[PDB]
Amino acid sequence: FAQFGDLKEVRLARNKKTGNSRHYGFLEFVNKEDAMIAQESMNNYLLMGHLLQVR
Amino acid sequence: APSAKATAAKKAVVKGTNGKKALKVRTSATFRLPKTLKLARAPKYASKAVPHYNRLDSYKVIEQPITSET
Repeated sequence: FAQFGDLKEVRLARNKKTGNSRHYGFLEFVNKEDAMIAQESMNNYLLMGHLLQVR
Repeated sequence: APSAKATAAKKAVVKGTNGKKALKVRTSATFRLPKTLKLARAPKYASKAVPHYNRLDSYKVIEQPITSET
């Protein structure tokens, strides 16, 4: 997401015990528009066989 | 903001970076037929399969001597 912008901040959701991902996170890039276009681009994006939902 | 970086990235993910054209110089007002491959015949059969012989051999050319006085 440095492709989309120099980020304000990222955070990820792990478990606290034997810390591994609980499969979500948050970000601000700088801007409202940056967040909008990232969400619009990748709302229903597929990958290896999860798909992310972004809001 | 413009978010020019990020809309370039948008265009990238949505089109997949195959996004420019090789522009060809074209200077002639008229475009002409390209010069292409032109074989020669390989018949499976001959046209008549036997050459005709020498039509005009010498013994046939010369019919006669003249035997007149002049």
